[PDB]
Amino acid sequence: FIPYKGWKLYFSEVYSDSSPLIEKIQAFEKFFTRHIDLYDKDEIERKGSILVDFKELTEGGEVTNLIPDIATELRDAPEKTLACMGLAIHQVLTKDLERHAAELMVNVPHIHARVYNYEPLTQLKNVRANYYGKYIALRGTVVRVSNIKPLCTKMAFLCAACGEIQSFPLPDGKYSLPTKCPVPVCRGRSFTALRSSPLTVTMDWQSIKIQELMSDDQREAGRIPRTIECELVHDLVDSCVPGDTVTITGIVKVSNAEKCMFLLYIEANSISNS
Amino acid sequence: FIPYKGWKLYFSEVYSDSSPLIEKIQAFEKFFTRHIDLYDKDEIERKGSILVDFKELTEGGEVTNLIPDIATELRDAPEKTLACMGLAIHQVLTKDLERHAAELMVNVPHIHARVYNYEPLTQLKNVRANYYGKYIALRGTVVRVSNIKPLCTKMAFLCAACGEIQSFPLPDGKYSLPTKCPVPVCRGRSFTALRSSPLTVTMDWQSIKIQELMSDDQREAGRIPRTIECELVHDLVDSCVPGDTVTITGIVKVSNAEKCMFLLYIEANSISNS
Amino acid sequence: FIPYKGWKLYFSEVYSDSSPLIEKIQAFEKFFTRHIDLYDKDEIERKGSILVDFKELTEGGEVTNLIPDIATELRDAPEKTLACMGLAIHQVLTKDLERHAAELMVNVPHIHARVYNYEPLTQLKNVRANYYGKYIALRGTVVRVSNIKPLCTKMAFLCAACGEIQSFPLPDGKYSLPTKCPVPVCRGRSFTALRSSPLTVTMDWQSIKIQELMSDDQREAGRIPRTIECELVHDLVDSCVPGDTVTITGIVKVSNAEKCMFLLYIEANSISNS
Amino acid sequence: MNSDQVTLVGQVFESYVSEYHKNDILLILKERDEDAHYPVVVNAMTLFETNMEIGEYFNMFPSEVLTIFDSALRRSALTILQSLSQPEAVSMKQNLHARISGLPVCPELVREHIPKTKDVGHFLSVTGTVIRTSLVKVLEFERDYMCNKCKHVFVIKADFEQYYTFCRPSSCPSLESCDSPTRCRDYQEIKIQEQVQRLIPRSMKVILEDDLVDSCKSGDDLTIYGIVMQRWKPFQQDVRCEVEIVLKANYIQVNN
Amino acid sequence: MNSDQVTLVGQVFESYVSEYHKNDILLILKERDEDAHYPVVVNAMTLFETNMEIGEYFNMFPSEVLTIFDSALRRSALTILQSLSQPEAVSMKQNLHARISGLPVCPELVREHIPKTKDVGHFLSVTGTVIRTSLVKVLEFERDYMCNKCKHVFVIKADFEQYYTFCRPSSCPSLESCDSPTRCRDYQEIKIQEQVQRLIPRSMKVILEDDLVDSCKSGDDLTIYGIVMQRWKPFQQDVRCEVEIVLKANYIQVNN
Amino acid sequence: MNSDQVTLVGQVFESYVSEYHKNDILLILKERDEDAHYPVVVNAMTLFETNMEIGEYFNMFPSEVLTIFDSALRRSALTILQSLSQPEAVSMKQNLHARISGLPVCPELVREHIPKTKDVGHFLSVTGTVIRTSLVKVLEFERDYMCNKCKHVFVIKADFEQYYTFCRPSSCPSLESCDSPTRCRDYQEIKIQEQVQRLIPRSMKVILEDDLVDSCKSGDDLTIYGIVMQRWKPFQQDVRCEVEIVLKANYIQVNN
Repeated sequence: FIPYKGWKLYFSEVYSDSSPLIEKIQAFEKFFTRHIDLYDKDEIERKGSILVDFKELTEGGEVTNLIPDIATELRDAPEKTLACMGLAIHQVLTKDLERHAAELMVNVPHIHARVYNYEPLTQLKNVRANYYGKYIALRGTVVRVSNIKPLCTKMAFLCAACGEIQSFPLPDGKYSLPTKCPVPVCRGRSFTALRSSPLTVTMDWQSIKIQELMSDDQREAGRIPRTIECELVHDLVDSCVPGDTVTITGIVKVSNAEKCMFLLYIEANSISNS
Repeated sequence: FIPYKGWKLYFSEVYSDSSPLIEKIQAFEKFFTRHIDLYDKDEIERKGSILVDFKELTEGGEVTNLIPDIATELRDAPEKTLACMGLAIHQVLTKDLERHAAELMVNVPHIHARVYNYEPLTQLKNVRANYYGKYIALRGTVVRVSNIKPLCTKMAFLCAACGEIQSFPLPDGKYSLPTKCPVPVCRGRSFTALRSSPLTVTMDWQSIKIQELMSDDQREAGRIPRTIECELVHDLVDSCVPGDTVTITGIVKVSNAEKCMFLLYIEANSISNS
Repeated sequence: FIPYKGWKLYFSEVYSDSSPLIEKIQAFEKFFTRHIDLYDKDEIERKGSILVDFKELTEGGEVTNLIPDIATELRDAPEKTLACMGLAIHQVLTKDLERHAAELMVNVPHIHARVYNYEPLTQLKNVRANYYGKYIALRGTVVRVSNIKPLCTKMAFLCAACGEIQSFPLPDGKYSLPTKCPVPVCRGRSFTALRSSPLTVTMDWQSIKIQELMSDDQREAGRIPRTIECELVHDLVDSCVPGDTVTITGIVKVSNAEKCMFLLYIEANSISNS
Repeated sequence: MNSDQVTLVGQVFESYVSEYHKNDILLILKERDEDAHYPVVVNAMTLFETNMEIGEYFNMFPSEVLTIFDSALRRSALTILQSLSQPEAVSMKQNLHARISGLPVCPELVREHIPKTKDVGHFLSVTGTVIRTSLVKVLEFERDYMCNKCKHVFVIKADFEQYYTFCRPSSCPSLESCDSPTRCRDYQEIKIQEQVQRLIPRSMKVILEDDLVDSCKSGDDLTIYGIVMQRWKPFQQDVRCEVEIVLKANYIQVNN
Repeated sequence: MNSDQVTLVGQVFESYVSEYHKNDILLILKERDEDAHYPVVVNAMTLFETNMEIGEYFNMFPSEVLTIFDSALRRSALTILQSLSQPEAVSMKQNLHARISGLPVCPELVREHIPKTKDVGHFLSVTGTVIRTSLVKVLEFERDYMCNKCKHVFVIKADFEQYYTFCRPSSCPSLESCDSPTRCRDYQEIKIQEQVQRLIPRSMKVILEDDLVDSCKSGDDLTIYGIVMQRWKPFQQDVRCEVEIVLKANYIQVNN
Repeated sequence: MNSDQVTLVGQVFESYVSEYHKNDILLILKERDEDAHYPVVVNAMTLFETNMEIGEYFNMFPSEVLTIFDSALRRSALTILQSLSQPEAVSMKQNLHARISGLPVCPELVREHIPKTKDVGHFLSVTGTVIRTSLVKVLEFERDYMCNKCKHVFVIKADFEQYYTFCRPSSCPSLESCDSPTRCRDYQEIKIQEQVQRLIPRSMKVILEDDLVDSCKSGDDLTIYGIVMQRWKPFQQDVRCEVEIVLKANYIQVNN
């Protein structure tokens, strides 16, 4: 009965018509519906990427007309605002494909969102404590391109007693256990691995090191500029070579096990070039 | 009542007149009895070594007259055919010494068997999987003579409750436990070490590395010839110096703990020189 | 009721008027009482050190008049004879301060004893087994001065049920547990650490390496002279620089964990210079 | 798969090998030794041209086709042995193998670049040179361990996806409710680096096995027709699991 | 301490800061961002001259004075915010700090040598150069862990004397008999070597924290006004326990 | 051994040492210190030609003879002390030792090569040079541990064949059914390499002990008269046990 078929792949929560995300869902879906006839269907169909320009959102369209809290919501909430755009894109593409098929089924895959051209440039030497889980932007060069190695995000588990195996959404590549199995009824446990079924999904990975430019503040002290890492996730990779001039926008998260001793790295969300 | 007094030192099995090894036993004992007056008694008495020539066995004597399956039995069965010759030598030497003493007691020690001059030369680059536990022959040089270090093969154990200690035949220098004790009666266990009693026996050891000759197949590729190890056990050692031309015949066994990852080495049984 | 207030800081034993140490206590206290008006009160008040000369004790005063066994008792007993002098100094200083205050309270701290100028020079190359826990004297140079790092000797523990925490005298910096708590009554345990209360006391530390002089025995063999370590404990430190000519007198103890494999080092008790 | 599909594939394979592969089978039969190893080379384009259904059944599950072709080869061996006129200088071998070669020139099957993660379970063809070379070593395959608390023996096998480790079974497949090394192979490890002429390139850890061992020279051009599979690692608590991409070889060439 | 003493310290601190520190407070208030950090510099000689009781209460327990002065600063900020005439270009900050400077020239407070072990819990002032420098890293302070078997949440903190480790609580402070990471800071590690001009010297491992991070250049003269504390190590059975002497900074200077 | 044999060996030893060794005993007695160490040198050829039974009883069990000779030396010391005329400049020592020298020139006792494995428990005489040298260290011998659940104390000793480790006893030798460090020695480790003049040679790890410590110079010719024994290692499951051949010295010479 859910209009959005790809609910399971997107937000993992029991469907209830009470969340405030719904209004943003209609806002984004209307904005995409009006501006829909300018995208090559094959490119999005193969590689999920909608290169939405932030200036268009800033232009005072329905995005701000329906809800005015867009910049604050984007900065404070990293994922709730970001994934709604992907949900809207998936829904509108599914509806268009269904209409086209009906005029003359549909299993469109995961599509990521890409919000670039972010104006306030929060350059380095100012990201220490406060900027944790806040969408920011940088500018620098690349010097330490590394090799590719896959990782898994949705590897499956075995089931106890009867069948009904599951594909528990394991978070950020850290092994855990499903102490509860929803299933129909009865006890959980079922702690066993089944790393052969097609339920397990994998994707690429990389790592980039950025050295920030000379900019200003020509201090005589020979302190080399600070460096912060990056992590490309999917549909990226081989997009940079040693020595460039790139602009990176992404969430700021905190690593572990460099023991409450951590560092700071940035999970990329869009890259440019020059 | 056993005619062969050294049964315990040789084959470890309850004496029953049903095994087919008996026929080979009298065949070997008759062959040795006929050809007995050509060996210096002192040399065999001190160092156990009977340098039996395979050509004499091939000459169609009683060895093949009584049983024709000698080559196939020797190749397929490494130990059953080999140790029967030692049994025959021990029995005939004991009988001769007893007769000599009676005309005018006997505790002759272990005597090894030595079968050399093996015709089919199964040179290297062809021993990969199949030749496991099969008597073969090689030809090569020696480059990596090592140092001597003893090892134990029949170290004794302690006994529980009453006495009757035992000298369990521990296999190929790998520590084990006698979960059962035959003794007269009652429970086993008795898991304790007694590494001081004269029941424990030790012998020498070594290790040799062989690089096979140029032979043929003058390939342009600079792949160095394959090398296979050797292990001299007893009454050998200091028989080779770096750089020789030696012929080695012995059983092919599989090592462990170079985890089902093993290599191949040869337990020597006879050496020659030039 | 104890005349000696600092009994707890000194000898740790239930006060009973039966030990033979009492007579030595009066002997030392009388000797110090006669010869008391030659010491600067402030120096002893701040840094506990009584530079007693052994020649004065040898001069046949009351020290030998009351008890003639002084040298043998000092050599055989390292601590019982040594700490009695400190107890006498503490008692006489407390009595003098009390009398001065009454004429016109008192919390004098720990004062160490210092017995120097020891005549029998038991030089090196002769301390192997017998000289264990015997007061001796040496002579040599210093080459390996090290850095300072504190250690704790009387760190406190937590208490069970009710209060009454304790300051168990942990021996020579080796962690242990007070399986018994004297307290008023009831069970012990209370195995918990409280390393913040002012009950815990810490002192300095160091380490010195001595190479013995050329002396004699001009052997042609190029064996370097033997070296023995030293350990300065308190109120010392920064008293030596690389390359000196010093005389050290102290107890000989046996180290551990260089597993019954130990070495020999000397816990210093007095240092001189030249 | 369906029951009839594997059978039909079997008859197609046996018919093809009987019609156009008599000579190699005859030479393989007329050889010494009993159980060493013996491969057969079969072309592809002619086979896929003869029937239009073998290609569809093949190029989505490169797993069952090889075993079915091996069974067809064994059945052909039995048939030719039964219908033989000179049973004196002949010997029967129970160790046969398949080797596919001659794939089409489709752009998605002649890839000159290493797949990243979207080619798992596919049949590919990579080209490159050789950098490293390991040593010849021997594995243990299957144990047939002692039967405990029941009667019928077990034939459990190893697992390639867990670095050849053995999992202890507890649920016996017995009909009732009851439930509780004379085998060897070969091995090697070779690394292939992409050529720069047709382009820094990365490398693959190609795993060789069985008769293919000792067939590569350091510094030569290769062309491998192998399947792509994944190798896991034992899991540690609250860490990042590690994976890798390897290429189990099914043929080889020394084209230069 | 007595109940009235901390209060009196509070009033004297707030009176002094309100009487001679309106300008810096005004500039701190008129700044962007809400919760980064904001320090205030206060002199010592004038404050100790104004009242003869603050110095005695200060230079024996240099722990509570800083917290009380911080509370006084917060109260002053509240008072100024309440009594404000232009509430448009202003912002409220809940993260303030104290920073004492300008100690007397007493010989026991301007020590040019590292204390051995007799200065623990005292306020000192050392001078030296810089040798090493660690990397900027982030700690976790307080957890507010999930409430088990009871209701009221717990606010347990960390321990500086145990290398920032957490002790598992079992005795709940609950009135009854029942008993069972959005927080971050900054960190650094600097080493100071004594100057040879005013004298081999040894070195101290000065620990920096909070806003003071990234304020030192390798090879410069400093003058730190910090407290001295001890850092322990986990105990092993029948060994020699290890300790060390560190210096938690409370101010810094770039005098050269 | 038989009860009378050890006694007879004792009388033979004490008679010989009293008849030809009064002077060295007198000098040993007239020395300072009480319990340091004091050896006695006794020749072999004269003792063996004096009686034809001591040699047979000696050269198959070189363990009891040394202890019996030590007891005979102690008894001789007691007798000389009792029959003394000047009991003023004398001191009694309870630590005496034996030292055999002057073996025959039989080919099987003057071996110039290291025995491989057929000489265990024999008295030999090897020659060689010195390569390495360890440091002087002190062992712990016997513990006399606290008596638990019973009364009579225990005097358990150490084991040389287990790298000087202690085994926990559980079966008390008590008559009933009930069953539950001021000691020091010396140590050293020296390595002897066979000379090439009388011949690559291998090396033996000669173990020195007690008074013999600090009696060797690196690069000098030695001639040791010691027993050969074996040193084991703690057992690990399903591995190859390790052994070694050492030579416990009983005398030494600086012949050059």
